[PDB]
Amino acid sequence: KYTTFQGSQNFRLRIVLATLSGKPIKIEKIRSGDLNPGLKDYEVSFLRLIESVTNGSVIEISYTGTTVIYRPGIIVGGASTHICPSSKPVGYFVEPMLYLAPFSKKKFSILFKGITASHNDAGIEAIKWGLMPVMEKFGVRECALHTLKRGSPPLGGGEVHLVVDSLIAQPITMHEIDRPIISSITGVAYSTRVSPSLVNRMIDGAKKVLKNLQCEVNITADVWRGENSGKSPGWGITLVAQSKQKGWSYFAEDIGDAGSIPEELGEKVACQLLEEISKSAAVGRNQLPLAIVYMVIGKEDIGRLRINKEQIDERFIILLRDIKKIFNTEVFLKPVDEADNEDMIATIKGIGFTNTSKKI
Amino acid sequence: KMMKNKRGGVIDKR
Amino acid sequence: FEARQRIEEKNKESSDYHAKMAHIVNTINTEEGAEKNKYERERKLR
Amino acid sequence: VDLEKFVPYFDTFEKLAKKWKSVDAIKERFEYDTWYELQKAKISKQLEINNIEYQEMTPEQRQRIEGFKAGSYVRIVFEKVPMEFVKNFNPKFPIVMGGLLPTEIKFGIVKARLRRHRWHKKILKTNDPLVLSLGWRRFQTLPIYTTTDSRTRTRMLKYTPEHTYCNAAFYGPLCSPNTPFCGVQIVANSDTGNGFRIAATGIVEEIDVNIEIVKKLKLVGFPYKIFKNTAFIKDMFSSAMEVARFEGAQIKTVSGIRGEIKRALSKPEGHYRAAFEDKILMSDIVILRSWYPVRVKKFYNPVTSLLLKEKTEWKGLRLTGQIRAAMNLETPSNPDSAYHKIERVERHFN
Amino acid sequence: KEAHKNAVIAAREGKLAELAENVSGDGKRAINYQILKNKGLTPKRNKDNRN
Amino acid sequence: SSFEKQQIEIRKQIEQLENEAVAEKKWSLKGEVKAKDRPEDALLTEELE
Amino acid sequence: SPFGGSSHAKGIVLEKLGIESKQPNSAIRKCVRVQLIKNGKKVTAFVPNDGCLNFVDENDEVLLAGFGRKGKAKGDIPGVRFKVVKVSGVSLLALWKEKKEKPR
Amino acid sequence: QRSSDVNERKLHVPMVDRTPEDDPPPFIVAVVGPPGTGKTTLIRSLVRRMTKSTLNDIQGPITVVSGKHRRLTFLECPADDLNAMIDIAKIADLVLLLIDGNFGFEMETMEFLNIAQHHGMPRVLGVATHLDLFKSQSTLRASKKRLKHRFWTEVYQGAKLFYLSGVINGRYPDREILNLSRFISVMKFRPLKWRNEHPYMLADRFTDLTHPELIETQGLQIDRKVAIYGYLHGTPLPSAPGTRVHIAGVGDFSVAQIEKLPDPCPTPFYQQKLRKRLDDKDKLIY
Amino acid sequence: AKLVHDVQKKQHRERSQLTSRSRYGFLEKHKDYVKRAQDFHRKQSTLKV
RNA sequence: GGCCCAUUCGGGUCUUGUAAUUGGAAUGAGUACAAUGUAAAUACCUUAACGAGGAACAAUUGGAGGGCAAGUCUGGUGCCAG
Ligand SMILES: Nc1nc2c(ncn2[C@@H]2O[C@H](COP(=O)(O)OP(=O)(O)OP(=O)(O)O)[C@@H](O)[C@H]2O)c(=O)[nH]1
Ligand SMILES: [Mg+2]
Ligand SMILES: [Mg+2]
Ligand SMILES: [Mg+2]
Ligand SMILES: [Mg+2]
Repeated sequence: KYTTFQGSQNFRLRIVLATLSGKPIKIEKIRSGDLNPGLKDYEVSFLRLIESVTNGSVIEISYTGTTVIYRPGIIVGGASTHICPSSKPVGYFVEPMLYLAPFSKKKFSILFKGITASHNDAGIEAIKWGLMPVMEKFGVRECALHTLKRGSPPLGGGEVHLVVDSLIAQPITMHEIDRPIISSITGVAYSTRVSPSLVNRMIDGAKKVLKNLQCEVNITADVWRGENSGKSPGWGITLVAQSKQKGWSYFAEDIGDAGSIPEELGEKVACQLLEEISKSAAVGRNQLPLAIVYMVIGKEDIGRLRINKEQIDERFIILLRDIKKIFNTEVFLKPVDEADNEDMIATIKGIGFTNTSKKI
Repeated sequence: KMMKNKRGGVIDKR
Repeated sequence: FEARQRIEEKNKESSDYHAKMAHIVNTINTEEGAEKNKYERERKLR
Repeated sequence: VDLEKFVPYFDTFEKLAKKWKSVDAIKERFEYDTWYELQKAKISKQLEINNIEYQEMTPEQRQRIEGFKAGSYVRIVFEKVPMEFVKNFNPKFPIVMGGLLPTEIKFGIVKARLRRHRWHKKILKTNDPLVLSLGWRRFQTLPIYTTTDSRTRTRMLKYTPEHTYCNAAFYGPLCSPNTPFCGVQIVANSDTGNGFRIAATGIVEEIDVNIEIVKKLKLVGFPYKIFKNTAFIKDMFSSAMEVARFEGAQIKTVSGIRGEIKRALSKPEGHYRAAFEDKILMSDIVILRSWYPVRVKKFYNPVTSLLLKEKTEWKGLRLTGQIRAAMNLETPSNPDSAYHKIERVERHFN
Repeated sequence: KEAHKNAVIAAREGKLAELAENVSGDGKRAINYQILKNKGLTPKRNKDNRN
Repeated sequence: SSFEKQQIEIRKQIEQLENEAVAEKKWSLKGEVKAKDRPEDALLTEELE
Repeated sequence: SPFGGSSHAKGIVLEKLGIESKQPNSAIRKCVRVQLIKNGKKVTAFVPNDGCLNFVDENDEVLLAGFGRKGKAKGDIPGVRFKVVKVSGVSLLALWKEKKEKPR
Repeated sequence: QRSSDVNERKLHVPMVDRTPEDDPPPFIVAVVGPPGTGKTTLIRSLVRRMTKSTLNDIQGPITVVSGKHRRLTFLECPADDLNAMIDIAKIADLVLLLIDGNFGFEMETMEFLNIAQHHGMPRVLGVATHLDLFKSQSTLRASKKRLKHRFWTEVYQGAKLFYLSGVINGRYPDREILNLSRFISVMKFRPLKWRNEHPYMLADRFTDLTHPELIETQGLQIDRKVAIYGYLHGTPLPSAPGTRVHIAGVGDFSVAQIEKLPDPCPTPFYQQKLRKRLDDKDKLIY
Repeated sequence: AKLVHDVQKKQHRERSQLTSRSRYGFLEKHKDYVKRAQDFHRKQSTLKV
């Protein structure tokens, strides 16, 4: 029958995992006790996005909206446009599509319209410089996220184009048992519908914290001005620590609210980047879920990924339990032989997933 | 042109 | 209205196909022809 | 707490700022001969890692991850097995057990490249039952043979080409593309005869949930009043409403003279006015080329030989020729469609 | 009309019976000439080339 | 038995398909249709291309 | 020598480039991309005709031989120096003439 | 320039072989031929040489230890069934193709080769029988030459085709069977793409575990619980139950339970591990 | 004829006028039409002169 | 009517063509009775009977040209060109 789940927790992942495995699922008791029960508008919008890239999929939403039945179809893709509700940014919808795009019949060319940033969801630069590089390591050679128009909250008005030209049979087996060496720090400090001085003030604040480092700091200033600046003022900064030895990246990002000091935000994000680097062994806590899933759907071989103790949190545990419920795959953790650090090696056997939607 | 090559569909009974 | 859309779609599809076929022919002639001319010169050198 | 919040939890800004005033905690971070041998090194290297990692884990941990490795002697228990299997059990006939990948579970349209076997006497017909053997499974389906028409559309063919491949679409369990298969029309011994039984051979090219096969539908009309380029055509349509839908459509004669549907005539219903590039004759026939969708029949009849008592007399849906003979029906035939010798008188003009 | 229909069906039945006559009484099925020599698809050749 | 129940359903499905092969084709399936050959006003509903 | 001293070269079929070309039996339709196993270099080869294109499928072992053009043709694609003579160890001409079946 | 050409023949498409490094399963040897060509007499003769025990009645798979690291499973293909012909063709590592030398090639023999070629060609040996029915050595030689050359068209040129003269006490000549056992030993089996991607097993024994009272209170029509035993081949089978699996000629079922049992026919290179010929005690039959 | 089977070079037979239209005459084909057009243009050319 | 030469126009020569019907002869491969041969046996040599019209008792390989549809695709300065 249906593999059952409880609550809205990990809605996107469960829908994504079912699509990759092809196993029908049931998600019930979604916000049963709330004054407004059931799915939110952005969750129904996300389901519509899933159908636009798949064929043959059956999605049934209960009369009260508290239960969802999903019988996945084959991933197809193609060209489409998706209007993101203001409740969530484009990144909330672009993020799950990264799990499905490389394994599609036709190339993913999706135009996302709506707010392009938020405090809780992935930013444009997080996807471009933080997640897409991870995909490139797994064998997704050609993937791009083109920014046409930036839209800051609350009125949004942005436009971004996801293009994943690479279609692959399955991700390459990962083998990283070392702690990457950071060679330099880069980033993008952006602003929309405000003066250029704000962007230069954020970079100053981040440079204050990062100047003590022994590596180069080069933060770009992407000031958006004119018709392509959206409908609301906004600014933000994203800092990416790069390891050119093997092309690995650690990033932190945040946006500015009304009444906030641009200098303070630059200090915070640069200060959060160092915290992220402290907690990381091979990938960031924010890049970890994407890597683990790709290793699960790899070839039937033992891939190895090094992780820190700080990365093993509630989110890491719930992710693994959901994977086992769908894929029956167990992540095996072993200590590293070093005493300088307390890292562990996460070893996962791939299920032998293959892109069967693509014509040969 | 959207309906031409589709077999599934979200069945919203709310 | 339907006639207008079909004609415009067909013209767009034809233009894309002709560009695509030209590109694959031109790239093959340029890259493979370079290797062909290169090897032939070595044979002449021998 | 949850993965929907992409950003991870962070401590308060001032606490991190004090923590990262000093960065010393994180300052630590900052030949094979032939290409064939290079690849063979890579597979062997990956196989070695599997064995090393497996050796590390405990036997129970090994069995939990890798599963039962090949060479293992195992007992597998099944439930809800048909009683005919236990009763009509013959040890001579083998029992083959095959694991299924996730694609194999799904049912849908299979698009394949297929040809009639060179030693098979007769060509195959569309919507004519064929027993296929995809993967571990054998079943009977109704395939539709199609052609691309110079890579423009999926047009329905009537029969397989005599001596070449053609695209075939049939409904059944999905399989990974590039999976070969073979087809047979008959499996019962009673009907074997003396001919070769392997009817078709093919390779699966694509899997999908729908297909858009289409068939050429020509609308035929005749002229009844001609004026140089302009002509009035009849019998193409039944009412002036139908003509209005097709105004501006391309039409041509058997001679190849191209024209257009200009306007519908008020009297009589169904007649219309057309303009041709040249004057047409009364003996000409005007044809409008149009395309009509064709649907794959969803028929699935797995070959359950073992369940039967005989195990060699399994019979499913019969061929169209056999059905006609059983019901004593003549093969449908159209006198117009028959070909005849054509003798041409010498053409002279005034 | 019925008389013609019987003639057509009767003609078909005889042809099918004539095909069955080719089937050998013995159980063994022997490969026909096509399978044995396996000449495949060849052009048409003149008999003068035979000698 | 369950197997026998499936066979009865399949035998029903086979009987339907056998008739359809025998039955005359729909006017659209026939190539070179004419106004008399098909029903009146069919093309209004068919939505051809 | 084009194959590094050999008269023929083994290869792996990667893709059929001209599969989408509308004109049948075109020069482009007969082009398949092949990766030489000896050195991994990717090259382009001709198939004798589109009928033979059916036998060739992705990831199949193919033996290549030089393609000689006695004189210029109208539609030829100069640069293609190779033709496929065997696929999976069976001659394409034998398959094309229905004297053999491709073993998989 | 032979050196360049010779090195070319060594090159193939790189592929992954999933065969276990230790304790591999017995090779499945399918004895395929028309009715009455001598399938049963050949299996009995081979088993007696390999085991020194004669089996009066043969039914279903028979596993023997033919070498210190090699084990063989013999399966007789019902000559009258095409459905059985198909499903053995999908699993057989080696096929002993029986041909009646007196009669020649038959439809079933040619049908199996075409099925085998399209689903992945296994190792094929031709074994010609009924050669004692010939009266003249002149015509015997011509028939042997013709039969070999047609066989070389279906299977790569130079493929081995054996010759068996007559049957004595329901057995082929002892030396000839010795040579056949020899060429089976020197065989090298290459991977097949379909066999290396799916798990499969040939059932050695079949058992009904339904409680007899249940058959009585509800009747024979009740569905049955069965247990199937055999060696696993191909990719590893996942340990957890619920794995979907198809039984040829039956349908698709889910694995209710699975467990590993001690090997009934252990190879003796394993046991000694726990230039030297096989000990007579080591050769076993199951 | 290189790399072409004789089956490919098979004659495609010519269809004839419908019996319902047998009174009007012979169904012209492209070759027949070419004879009309050429003759007409030859006459119209001289008349213009 | 066939054939030969000739860029061009044309020129040179005569028993030729059948994608027609028909007759009786010959014999080899094969199917094979024997003897000889040899320690015995195979083989060789010798030798009765049967053994051809699709002589289906059914050798190949390669090359050069065509022609056909109510067919398909592409580009245009109608009916064309590819
Ligand atoms: N003269 C002769 N008889 C043989 C030979 N091989 C088998 N036979 C005979 O053929 C008959 C059938 O033998 P089987 O072993 O049963 O053959 P089979 O393949 O098992 O036949 P089925 O199981 O009935 O399908 C027996 O009488 C054998 O003596 C041979 O080389 N020469
Ligand atoms: Mg037997
Ligand atoms: Mg030969
Ligand atoms: Mg004569
Ligand atoms: Mg000969």
